[PDB]
Amino acid sequence: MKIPKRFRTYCPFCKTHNEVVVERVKKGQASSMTHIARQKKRQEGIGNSGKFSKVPGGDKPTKRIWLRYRCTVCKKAHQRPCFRAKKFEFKE
Amino acid sequence: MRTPIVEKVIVHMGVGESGQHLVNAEDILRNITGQEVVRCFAKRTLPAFSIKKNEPIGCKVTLRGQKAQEFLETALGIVEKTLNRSQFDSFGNVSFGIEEHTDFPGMRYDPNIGVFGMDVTVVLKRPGERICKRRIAARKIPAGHRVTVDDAIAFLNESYGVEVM
Amino acid sequence: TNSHGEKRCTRYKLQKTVRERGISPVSRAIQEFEEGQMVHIDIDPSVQKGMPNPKFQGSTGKVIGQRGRSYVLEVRSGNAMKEVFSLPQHLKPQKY
Amino acid sequence: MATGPRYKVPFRRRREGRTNYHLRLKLLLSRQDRVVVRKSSRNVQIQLIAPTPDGDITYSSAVSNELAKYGYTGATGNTTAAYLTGLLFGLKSLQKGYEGGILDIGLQASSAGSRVYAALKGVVDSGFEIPCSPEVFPPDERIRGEHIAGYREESSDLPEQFEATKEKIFAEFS
Amino acid sequence: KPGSMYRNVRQRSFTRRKYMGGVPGSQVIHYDMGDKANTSFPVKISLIVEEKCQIRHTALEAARITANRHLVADTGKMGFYMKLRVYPHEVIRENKSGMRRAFGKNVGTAARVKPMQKIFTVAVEKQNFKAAKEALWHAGQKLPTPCRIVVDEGAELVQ
RNA sequence: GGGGAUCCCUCGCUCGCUUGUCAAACUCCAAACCCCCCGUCAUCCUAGAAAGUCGGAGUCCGGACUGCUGGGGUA
RNA sequence: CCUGGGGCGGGACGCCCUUGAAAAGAUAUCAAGGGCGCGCAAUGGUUGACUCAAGCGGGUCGGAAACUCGCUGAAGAGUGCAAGAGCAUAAGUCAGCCUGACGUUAUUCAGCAUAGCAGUGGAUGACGAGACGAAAGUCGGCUCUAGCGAACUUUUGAGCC
RNA sequence: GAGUUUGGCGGCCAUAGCGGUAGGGCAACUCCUGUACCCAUCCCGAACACAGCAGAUAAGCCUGCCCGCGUUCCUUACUGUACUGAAGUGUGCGAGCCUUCGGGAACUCUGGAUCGCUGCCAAGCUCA
Repeated sequence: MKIPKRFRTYCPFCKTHNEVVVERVKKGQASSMTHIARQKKRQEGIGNSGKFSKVPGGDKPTKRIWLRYRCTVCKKAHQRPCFRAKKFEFKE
Repeated sequence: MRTPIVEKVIVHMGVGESGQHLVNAEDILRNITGQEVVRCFAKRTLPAFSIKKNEPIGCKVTLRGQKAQEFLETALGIVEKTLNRSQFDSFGNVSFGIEEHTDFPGMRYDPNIGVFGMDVTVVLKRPGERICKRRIAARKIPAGHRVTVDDAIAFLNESYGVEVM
Repeated sequence: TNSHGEKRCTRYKLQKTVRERGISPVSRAIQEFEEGQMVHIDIDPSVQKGMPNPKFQGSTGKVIGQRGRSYVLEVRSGNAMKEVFSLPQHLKPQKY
Repeated sequence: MATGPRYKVPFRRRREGRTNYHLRLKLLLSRQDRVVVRKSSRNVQIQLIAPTPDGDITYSSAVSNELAKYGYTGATGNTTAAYLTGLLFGLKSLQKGYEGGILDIGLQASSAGSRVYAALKGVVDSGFEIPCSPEVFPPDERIRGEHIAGYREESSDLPEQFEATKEKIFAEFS
Repeated sequence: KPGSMYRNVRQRSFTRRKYMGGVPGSQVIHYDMGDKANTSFPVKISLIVEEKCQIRHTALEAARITANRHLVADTGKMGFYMKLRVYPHEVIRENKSGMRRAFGKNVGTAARVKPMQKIFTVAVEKQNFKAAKEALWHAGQKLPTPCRIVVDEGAELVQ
């Protein structure tokens, strides 16, 4: 399915309907300095590592389309609950 | 007030295929009618004509008033003011087909254009059929206020003198 | 297997009689009820909004308040008291 | 067309083609009185109507035939007559006590500059509060009756008699 | 497969063939026998079952065959009119592992008849009443229910 | 549309008026039970109605008769 | 794990509709019919204007295969996809303008008859902003009921601690 | 002040629908006449809209009638039948069915009616 790249909607921050550009959200790299990373490094030793030797699970048949809406006026972005589609495109 | 007046006269050209031939047909129909024509759209794709759903196929124009009267006089001229009984509908309407748009003065045959035929149908109503056409209080006309075939033929004889064989 | 949707077993519960299908009489949608009045719940299937659960179809509720267009009703269901929200299109005053 | 027991016949007013029940429901959801404006070919008519379980009830009613007493001799079925009838209805309802309502045109087409909107502007200018947007009003020249410049020299007196009837009706209801 | 299997009525009806699959076609071909056009037969007897039962299409066909043979032999080819009133509408199914998923497969059709319901009606003239009665008794011998013949018209014509 | 050049004529389905039959998953109809609410009588109730709070559990192998043609099943 | 022993087969192991189910509600089985793990910036919102399926008659090698005219036509169509329900001056078709397929938040349902998860219906709530429309209104997606997931962890957004 | 005609908004939503027949418009409505204008046609002043001198009740509308299909209600027969609540040391090899007390159809049939009733307002009128 297609969603427009830019459309007029409500900005929660400036509290008005302005034009907003839609951007697909890319998952970031997990920090190596997080508390879970430090706990993993601390619990690594000889033997089973507990939950840190878990293999990542499976996948749902379709993933949600992670979208982020940036107000064109205040340049702040908000992200809303998103739909779930096999094929996603931007209308231009 | 029971004169079967002419409600409208419709001229339709069923080309059957869109494009430059359709444009030429609509232009010649506009020339011969003196009024903008409208493109008829197919409703079911069919490989016979290879057309798809909602594709322009033909054209038609509706004429009301003295324009319709004059064009009807012309078309009755091309049919030599002749129209047989079987042409008539069960309710006073007629239609007949012609082939040579060159029969209407003011337009010239073109080798590229060819010759396109068309059907003209005049609908004979009675003075007061607005009851079913208006928006507020729109009731269907009773069966005793419609127009019969012999009433329509008598009207045609007494109005344009179109004998029915 | 059998589902647990709201519209479970509603084939005849949410039917209209043959000669009342279509737009319902609009007088039933602008009727006002007083506090403590007893009203029947007779769901109109054509009004797809404001409709209580069909389990309360045929029950008499007591009007305890209003939440805009809709009325709040105290309705007995077995041994519990339920607060049911209903537009007046599905409601009907009890006659004494 | 009752074919049998399974056939469904519409409501009587819909069968007569005099009411839109979807519009009627939308207007009754206001819980405000309806300023019902209906126009015939020869005159225009305005009513103030409230719903009852037994039927509709009318509080106030002005017709174009009432302008003759105030001194109108033009056609009752045009813009000037519609505006005068609207002003008379609004002033009369203000006299009676009702001062609010929502415009109800029924099946009438919504066209800018219509006699319905001339009556609406008359009701508004009578002080009868009613929500609206000015862009649907007729031009003031043809509310005064500038259409008399078209074919009729007899109707060339429409603006002056318009003003005279307006002042007389204001005197009557003020 | 004895008729005692699908004989007692213990269940709801099973007739909506669009929600089932693959019903074998009925063995009964004709339902009107003898002289179909004439209606001015004075005597008119019928066979009524006296129990609530289900009659299979094969039993119906056997009774029809025996009655038709007897009538054609006695009264002639067009000396009678015979009407089989009931159609096999119920679908008979069978459980063909054991009792897990025991809902059966459709094996035939049957007519679910009520007490005092007419099964066959035979119209004949005055002199053929005993032959029709004897043939209809033979037909009733093939049905899975006790039966009785009743005179519908021509009671005063017989006695 | 099935059968042996003027489609020279034979005719199954399809659509109606009558006969004969049907339906869990059909309904133009339509009970008896039953359910909510109102009043009434009746019974209980200040020797404490309805409601609320708290303490202690057992129990989640059941079975039978009489009906529901209960469902499934040849039973 | 369920399972007319277990196994093989299958999933009646999550969600939604009809029947079973005995005209309130509830109601089991490896009971019957089944369906869903989606699609759609339009196939969505609103306003205006229209009315569909299918027959009958008229119209040119435009054939009983097109398009058009007239009559009948409460729906026999369409409404994205199971089933059921709803809808005709429309909840359908076309066209104009649009993005309410909006941020936050309270109740109660009936949300799962529920004491009890995530989550959903609300839609009539409220706050703040809008689209269409004379206004009334309608819009918290697609006419209603399926299309989905705790804790921990990571990543992303706004501002704070 | 009571009633009639017409118009507007409605309620119940066929007892109102579909069909046939005969009458009317002084006012009202309507059909009807045009397209300077406001507004409009995927083309068409057909519609909508505006402005309206005539003609016309042939239509819409109204009144009377018609049982013709549809609907609703009543009546007789079916019939206290079908079905069913409670109870039963009544009964059947059995699937089942029976008696009593209490409720009680549907269809069809005999004969009728039903071709709407009705609320508010306004305007013309008909008054003691």
